Amino acid sequence: TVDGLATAVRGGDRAALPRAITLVESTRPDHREQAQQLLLRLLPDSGNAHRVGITGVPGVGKSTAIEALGMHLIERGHRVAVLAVDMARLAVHPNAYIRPSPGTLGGVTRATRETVVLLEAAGFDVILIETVGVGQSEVAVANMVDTFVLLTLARTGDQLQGIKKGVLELADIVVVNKADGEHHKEARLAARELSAAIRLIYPREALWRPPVLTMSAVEGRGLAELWDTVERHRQVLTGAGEFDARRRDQQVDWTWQLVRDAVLDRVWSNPTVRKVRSELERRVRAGELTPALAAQQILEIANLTD
Amino acid sequence: TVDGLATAVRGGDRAALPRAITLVESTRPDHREQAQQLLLRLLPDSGNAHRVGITGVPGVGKSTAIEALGMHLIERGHRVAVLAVDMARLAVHPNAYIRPSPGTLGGVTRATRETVVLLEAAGFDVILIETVGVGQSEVAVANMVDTFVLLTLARTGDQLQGIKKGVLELADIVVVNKADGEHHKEARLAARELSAAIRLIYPREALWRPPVLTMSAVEGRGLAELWDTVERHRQVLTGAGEFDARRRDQQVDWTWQLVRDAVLDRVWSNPTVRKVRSELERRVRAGELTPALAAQQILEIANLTD
Ligand SMILES: Nc1nc2c(ncn2[C@@H]2O[C@H](COP(=O)(O)OP(=O)(O)O)[C@@H](O)[C@H]2O)c(=O)[nH]1
Ligand SMILES: Nc1nc2c(ncn2[C@@H]2O[C@H](COP(=O)(O)OP(=O)(O)O)[C@@H](O)[C@H]2O)c(=O)[nH]1
Repeated sequence: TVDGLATAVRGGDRAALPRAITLVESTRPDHREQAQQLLLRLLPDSGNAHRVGITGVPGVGKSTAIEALGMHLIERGHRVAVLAVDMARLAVHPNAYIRPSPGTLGGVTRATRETVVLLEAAGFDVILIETVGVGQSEVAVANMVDTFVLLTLARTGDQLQGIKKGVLELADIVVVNKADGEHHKEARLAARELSAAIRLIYPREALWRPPVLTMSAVEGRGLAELWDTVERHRQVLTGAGEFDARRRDQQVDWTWQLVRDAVLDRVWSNPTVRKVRSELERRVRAGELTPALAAQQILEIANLTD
Repeated sequence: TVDGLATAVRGGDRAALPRAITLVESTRPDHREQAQQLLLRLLPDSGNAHRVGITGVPGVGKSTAIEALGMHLIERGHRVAVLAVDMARLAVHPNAYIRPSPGTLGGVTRATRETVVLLEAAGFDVILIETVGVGQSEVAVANMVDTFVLLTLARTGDQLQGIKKGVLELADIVVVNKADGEHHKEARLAARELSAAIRLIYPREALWRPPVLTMSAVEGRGLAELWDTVERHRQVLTGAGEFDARRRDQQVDWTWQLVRDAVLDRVWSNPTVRKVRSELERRVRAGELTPALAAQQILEIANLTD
């Protein structure tokens, strides 16, 4: 039973956890309902953790950094979980848990958010959530974590190559990675350039202006200082009452997103609407039909076949 | 009749236009339906214009710049309309039309977008759309124009004071205003700093990297060069086939936004949902209820009272 599973999860049973996550990842209407009851039971045991999101372009070094950070943390007495929303030395360790990405963005987002509750209830005190680069995936992850970390390249004038614009402003901390080999001095200059842009984007910020750090994830340099900064972010926000405020706001926002997706899905997933979408859009693109009149036809058609 | 009004608008009757806009601004269900028929008739006569959005903080100088730009353009044979989404020398002129902002953002957005169609049909070839600073108002205006212009302050390290973060990335052109009095050299340095950040945000952009210009709207300096740059934006995008692409994409996006707002409004505007919102949100904030379970209760309650 749900009541049994909850007891085994919070008591720390290593076999219960993956079964609980499996229940949460299921989109069968029977499973969703018990999942919701299980999460209700475990919600009071959650929240005692720091949730950190980590993003950056393919090949910037996210997996290398996460592995090195995960070991740094395990050696300091933390229990560390890694999730991906789309590391062999780490996976070995009993105080780590690593899980691959679970359909749509809404769906992977929901499954990830619910899995966080389970991990925290199971005693994990650090949750690292990696993007797979792009969807609206960066925003989704930023909205479920306490501290969002952007990794960039350590090259003057080229740090943000390949990043979706607007992602810089999501970051609580920015890191220039691969500050090694022929790019030690270059990395400092590249960090100073990003710092200059961050001062322009946050010119009179008084609580937290995102720091720009350098790192060599492959040589294991800069991970400790990155975590020191993640802790300082939490301390600063907590002293201002904003750490809890951010979480409460994210939960209310997610509630309304669930309401939105439920009501919009009826229209979007409607086979007949899917059939006529192309032609209705073509008519709009060609100025043969107004957006308002095309919207009305979409709604009428959904309603006739719902 | 709608058929009569359309003939008078496209034939250039100055009395028909404000009546047509009045019909469009009405949210009475009878008016909305004729408005839609009128827009359908005039849609083929629209599109022959450059739509420019203009944003920046209160007091940066938007109204001063728009007045000076509007006169620059009128003197060059254009017919210029000014709309606001929330100038005495300009209002005097027969080849200008100025209209104050029309409920919600969705509502003002819809009325503004429809009014654009009417103005273009009436022979206006430049449409300037001013924000009133913030809502999600900047995004709304950027999504209905061809060229989005951000005005900022001409002070080194303080150009973006008061701007919602993420707004910089909406801009097709950035202008440092008030490059006058004691800030002539400072303005050049402030422009160079923004240019440096723009290079970092757009490091390998090949089609259009947003230029940063200086201006003194109050002394009438820099308006001509601002318009020269707006024309160059259109020429560059047109040569790449992106000018028409942007418009078609905005229209399809607006269509789906209308569908979204129709379906979400049923829930949001429901009196009973409004009544229980506070307590449901409090329960979510306190960890007494899951987002998914709160969403379900919101949907059930809407459905019971719909
Ligand atoms: N020079 C250098 N290479 C790195 C660093 N971190 C990762 N790499 C290399 O970059 C490649 C991609 O790294 P990976 O961690 O898989 O990047 P990911 O795609 O972001 O997860 C691999 O060859 C890594 O060895 C670093 O700090 N310096
Ligand atoms: N020094 C200087 N003042 C300006 C300039 N443009 C506008 N102003 C002044 O700034 C104040 C606000 O200008 P206004 O155009 O109303 O700004 P708005 O709120 O953005 O529409 C007024 O006192 C203007 O005279 C400029 O280029 N230089």
